[PDB]
This record gives sequence, structure tokens and C-alpha cells, in this order.
Amino acid sequence: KVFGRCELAAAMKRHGLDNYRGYSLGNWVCAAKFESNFNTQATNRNTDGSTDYGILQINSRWWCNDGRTPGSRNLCNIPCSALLSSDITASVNCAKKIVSDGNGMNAWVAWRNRCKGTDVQAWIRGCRL
Ligand SMILES: [Cl-]
Ligand code: NA
Ligand code: NA
Repeated sequence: KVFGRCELAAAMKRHGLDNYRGYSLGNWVCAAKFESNFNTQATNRNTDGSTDYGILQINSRWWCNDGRTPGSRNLCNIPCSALLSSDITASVNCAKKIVSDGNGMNAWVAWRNRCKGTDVQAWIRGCRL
């Protein structure tokens, strides 16, 4: 599923992301825009052989099991394919674990390079929230 910007913002708010660990909703929407273009079915393979999955491009090296990343962890306790669902619940629950991990949203390279220090509230402007 390809989300609309405001559709995703509302789904994220409902799942408890607005101000989760101090990151306002605009940050999560911005990160999703640049990670996956709001497409839950986004996959991208990394040089190390790991793969990123879903709307927040969560990586199989640490966070999920895809059966092909030798010597990886499954810290969110899910098959990576659960991250591609049109229901963002698994992606959101796993993102909460990631952002608590010490580096905050800097774990998402596109957030750090494209969202951090920008006016992220623009991403939720005009939405009925
Ligand atoms: Cl932080
Ligand atoms: Na915001
Ligand atoms: Na594996």
C-alpha cells in the first residue's frame, strides 16, 4: 500500500508515534517519505547482504528475520515480511524499539540527511489530526 501523507500521519498518531521519545509526528512522516516514499512494500538490499524492509526501511541485520542474513539478530522478534504489510502496526512497534536504542532517529540515514534540522511540521500541515 502507498499511503497519502495525511493518511500516514493519522495512522502513525493512532499508533502512538507523535512525540514518541520526544520526536514530533512530522519527523516520522518525513523519515517515511524519504525511506520508502510511503510504500509499505519497499525493499532495498545493502552491500553487506542485509535488506531493509517496509515503510521505515528496517534492516534485517538487527531487527527482523529474513532467513538470509547470516549471523544477524531479530531484535523485534518478527519475520521481515511482516514489515511489508498494509497495516503499519509491526513497523511502528519495531521503530519504537529502534529509536529507544541510544541514537534516536539518527538510526535512519535519510532522517539524519533529509529531515533533521528542517521544518518537519510542514509534513503534517493541513492534515485533520
Ligand atoms: Cl533522542
Ligand atoms: Na511535527
Ligand atoms: Na538470517
